[PDB]
Amino acid sequence: VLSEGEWQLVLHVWAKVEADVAGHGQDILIRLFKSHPETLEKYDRFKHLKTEAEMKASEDLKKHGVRVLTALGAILKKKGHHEAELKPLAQSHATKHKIPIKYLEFISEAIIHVLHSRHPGDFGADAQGAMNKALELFRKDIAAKYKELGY
Ligand code: HEM
Repeated sequence: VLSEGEWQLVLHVWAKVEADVAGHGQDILIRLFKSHPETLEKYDRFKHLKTEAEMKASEDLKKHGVRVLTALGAILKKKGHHEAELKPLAQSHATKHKIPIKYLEFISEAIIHVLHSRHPGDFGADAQGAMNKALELFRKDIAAKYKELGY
């Protein structure tokens, strides 16, 4: 569980992401694709992009990153009480996009990577631990929803 204090560490650094949602989204997606090229291959809409220059030039990829971080921001602001936000996400990702649960672990690592790179002053050991726990709770609730939907 996170304490209220730990939720504040999470929402404090998230307010730094919210200063530049689009730029953070691009850095996280590019990090994910570089770390785990199987993830890009699974994105029919984006799999054409072959290089980092092409990825940073894609307005579609940029708008997608904004959707992702907007949805995740709304989830984190619920401080674990995200059942309602998770339902449509689990539904689309299990049954429509067919995203393997492991990919949610990979994007969590990519989020930690970018937060650390851009906000080290707001991402000390306690803030890193709090964000890891918040994303782990998210991933595990999605995993349980995946299984409930038969995926
Ligand atoms: C924090 C984790 C995630 C959040 C909050 C998130 C959120 C979203 C949202 C809000 C959309 C548009 C609405 C919808 O279809 O549900 C979406 C679409 C999609 N997402 Fe995720 N998502 C994440 C994890 C992933 C991962 C790990 C991948 C890697 C393949 C992924 C790829 C998919 C794809 C392929 C679409 C459709 C994009 C398109 O072609 O328009 N997402 N996501």
